[PDB]
Amino acid sequence: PEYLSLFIDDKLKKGVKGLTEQEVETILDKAMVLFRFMQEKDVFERYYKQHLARRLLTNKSVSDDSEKNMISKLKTE
Amino acid sequence: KRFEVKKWNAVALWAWDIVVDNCAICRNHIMDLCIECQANQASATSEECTVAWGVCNHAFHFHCISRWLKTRQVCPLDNREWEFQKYGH
Ligand SMILES: [Zn+2]
Ligand SMILES: [Zn+2]
Ligand SMILES: [Zn+2]
Repeated sequence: PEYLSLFIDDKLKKGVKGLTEQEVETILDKAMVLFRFMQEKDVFERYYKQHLARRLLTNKSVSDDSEKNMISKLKTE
Repeated sequence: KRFEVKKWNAVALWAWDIVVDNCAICRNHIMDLCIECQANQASATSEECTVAWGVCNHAFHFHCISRWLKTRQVCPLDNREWEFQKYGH
């Protein structure tokens, strides 16, 4: 789960790969599908919160729109 | 000194992160044709393949966002309604 959190942080910090939205949506869907067949969600949530703290307490304007998609996917999953 | 400047009325122009080196829709450049035009001539037959400027100070190829208007209707780098305030660089 820690490595999954690092991967999602790397994908969320900047969309330099896949500038458009379709491939970003597909890769996020694949990531959440992979997370679906995973246990130990507590460490995943802890590391996701740590990554949120790291990305919000640093230089801003990373995506400014993908946060809503992330929270919606977390709600639905 | 003999002449000293007291007041200044400079006008500052600003542009957003349009990425002049990579079109935010096709990823070629802010000029030099697009993905669906490629070669300079490519049977041009008049028409145009210049740059399109919106009300949000974003710039893409006219062809790129003209086609992109069928996929969505809000400029991808923001959530604003895209206008056509200028044509060409
Ligand atoms: Zn383009
Ligand atoms: Zn073109
Ligand atoms: Zn825009």
